[PDB]
Amino acid sequence: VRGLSSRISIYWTIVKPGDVLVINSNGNLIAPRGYFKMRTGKSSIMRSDAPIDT
Amino acid sequence: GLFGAIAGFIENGWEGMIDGWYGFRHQNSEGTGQAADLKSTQAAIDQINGKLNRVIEKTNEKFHQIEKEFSEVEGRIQDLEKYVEDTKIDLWSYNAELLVALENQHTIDLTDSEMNKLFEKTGRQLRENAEDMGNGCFKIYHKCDNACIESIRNGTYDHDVYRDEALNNRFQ
Amino acid sequence: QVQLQQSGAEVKTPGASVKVSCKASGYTFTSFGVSWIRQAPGQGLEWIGWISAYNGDTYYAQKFQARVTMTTDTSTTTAYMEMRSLRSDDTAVYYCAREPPLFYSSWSLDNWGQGTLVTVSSASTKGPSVFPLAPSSKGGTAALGCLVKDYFPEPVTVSWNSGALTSGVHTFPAVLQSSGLYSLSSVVTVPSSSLGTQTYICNVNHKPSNTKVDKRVEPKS
Repeated sequence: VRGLSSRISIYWTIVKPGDVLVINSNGNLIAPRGYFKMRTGKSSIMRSDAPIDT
Repeated sequence: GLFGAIAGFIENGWEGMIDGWYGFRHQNSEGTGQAADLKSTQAAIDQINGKLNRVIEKTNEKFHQIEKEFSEVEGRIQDLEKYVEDTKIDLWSYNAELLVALENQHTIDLTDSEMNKLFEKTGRQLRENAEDMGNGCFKIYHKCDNACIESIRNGTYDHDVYRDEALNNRFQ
Repeated sequence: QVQLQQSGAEVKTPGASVKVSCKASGYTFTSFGVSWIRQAPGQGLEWIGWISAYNGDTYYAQKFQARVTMTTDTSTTTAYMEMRSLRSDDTAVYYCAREPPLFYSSWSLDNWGQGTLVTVSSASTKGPSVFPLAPSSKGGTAALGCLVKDYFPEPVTVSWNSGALTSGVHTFPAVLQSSGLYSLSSVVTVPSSSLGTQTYICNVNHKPSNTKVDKRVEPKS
């Protein structure tokens, strides 16, 4: 696919306050540059082709 | 209806009464007329509005939703998701159908009721000076001019005044 | 949509008769009455009478008791108003309006027909003569127009440059001259400068006389 037979497996990890992230690898690591802030709330996702209007 | 007034002993409706739900038609020495009755029309309207608002109020469902559509076959978990949603939809469809039915039967019965109440009220006012013809019309056994008719429509009609004339006319 | 559709404009000479029609649609015709009301040009409303499409009852204003008869036809759902022995003061617009099925009822004239103009005149049909009103300025804003004189009966159409000219235009209501013929003027306000370049044509259309005329306006020094 896209000219390559080699791929990437993606994984996520949640770190709670007062806990540490630890990373250990001898090779084959695509590392994080940082994190995404997690929020709690009413947000969601929807699959639609409907145009958006004002 | 339950009271058998509307589509009951009342033959039909008056399409030419555009100013109310219920009313009086009269015939007397002066001519014939048609007037709405505000009090009962508003009774019925107020009830039906209250009902309507009770039905359309705060009925919106707001909480986070699972995935209701699926591209690839999976197995257990998805079979379960679908099952939950189908069950939900069926229960809600039933609730809706039933609601509409009960509500509507009631609306009809209640309007019937209002008609009948207005009728019994009128009769009780007329006391012994009139007879119930059976079609929702009263025969008034004394001369009643427009002022007097109005006095019946507005509730101030005093039967003792015409009692003698009327009784005399009924019983001989 | 509860529509009352009234017949065409009439033109009658004194002594004659007229019968006006009203075709009702959008409601049950025999559930109501119909009431006839006339309005003379630039005047108020005068009630002619009432009739029940329901029980056939009838109430006429004392004034029209003699000369008028109201009828209804249930199969066509149509009301008619007939006036006999016309005088010239009977000239007016006649309206037909929906009313309760019984006379002493509690509401009134809720739906109105478009009305039909009956003109009573001894004047025979004639087309308008059209003369220019020519502009002259004492470099400013100037006025010009058309005098449409001596026609009959009403109405008359007037436009400028076949419709291309609108803003600044005024067409006055017709006035009725002693002769029995109407007259009116149409007027436009335009820049004096465009006076010498652009052409101005007034198009007058009198339908009843089968007349269409076009005139133009120039100063003539």
